[PDB]
Amino acid sequence: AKVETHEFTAEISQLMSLIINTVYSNKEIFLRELISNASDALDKIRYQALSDPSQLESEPELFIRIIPQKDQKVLEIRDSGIGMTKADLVNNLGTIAKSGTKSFMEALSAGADVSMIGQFGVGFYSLFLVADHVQVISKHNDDEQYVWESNAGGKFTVTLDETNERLGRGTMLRLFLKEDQLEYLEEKRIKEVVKKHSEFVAYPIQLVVTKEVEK
Ligand SMILES: Nc1nc2sc(CNC3CCN(C[C@](O)(Cn4cncn4)c4ccc(F)cc4F)CC3)cc2n(-c2ccc3c(c2)N(c2ccccc2)CCO3)c1=O
Ligand SMILES: [Mg+2]
Repeated sequence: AKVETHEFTAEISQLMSLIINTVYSNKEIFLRELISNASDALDKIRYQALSDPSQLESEPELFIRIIPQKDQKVLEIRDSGIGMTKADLVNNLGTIAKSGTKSFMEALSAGADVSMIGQFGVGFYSLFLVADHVQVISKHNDDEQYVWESNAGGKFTVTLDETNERLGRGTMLRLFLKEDQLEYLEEKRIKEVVKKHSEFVAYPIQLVVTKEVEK
């Protein structure tokens, strides 16, 4: 029930500051990056399930689900992948993310397109193109459901999840959209971006749409 605060490594907080402030034109590549991460997490549970089919019982369906929350100015990207333990959420640091972050920043200084972020293994942080803060809700088969939270600053929190829907297994990113990036709540826009950048995905990409029942 305690909110644990942790500090990012310097290189991660440097990267998040660059991304949250960039005026880069093609911000829609965030969604490709998060879909790719979701797909990778799904691949990992599928791989475990091949030897042990009981690892799927926590959530039998393998999906990616996009949930616009228009009233909250939130976009949720959910997967039923392997998920992250509390120790996985606290271990964003001492990771390959450290190696990805410094060389990507150097590449950006040399003129690399921001869309190359995924090639450096740090495409998660592309969410700061469109969002000023994020909650990462995750449930691994070996642990309880936890919430990781960040505002692109130096600090993050990890809290035992007593407030969100149960994932069963997997991860949900809750993006708190910037006031100029509310186009990513619209069905038409999300469909366009998925179709353009995420044609080759092995799992269903489900879009959750809320419409008024009319006369
Ligand atoms: N939707 C998603 N769902 C999943 S689920 C998953 C599991 N990740 C674990 C990582 C540790 N692995 C252990 C391994 O390292 C694998 N290994 C083996 N040999 C080389 N490596 C290892 C090491 C030693 C060993 F003895 C055994 C091992 F298995 C297991 C999978 C990660 C993940 N993200 C994700 C994608 C990209 C990211 C982040 C999260 N970030 C991030 C963001 C916020 C909080 C924490 C983190 C920040 C950077 O980018 C998703 O977005
Ligand atoms: Mg296990």
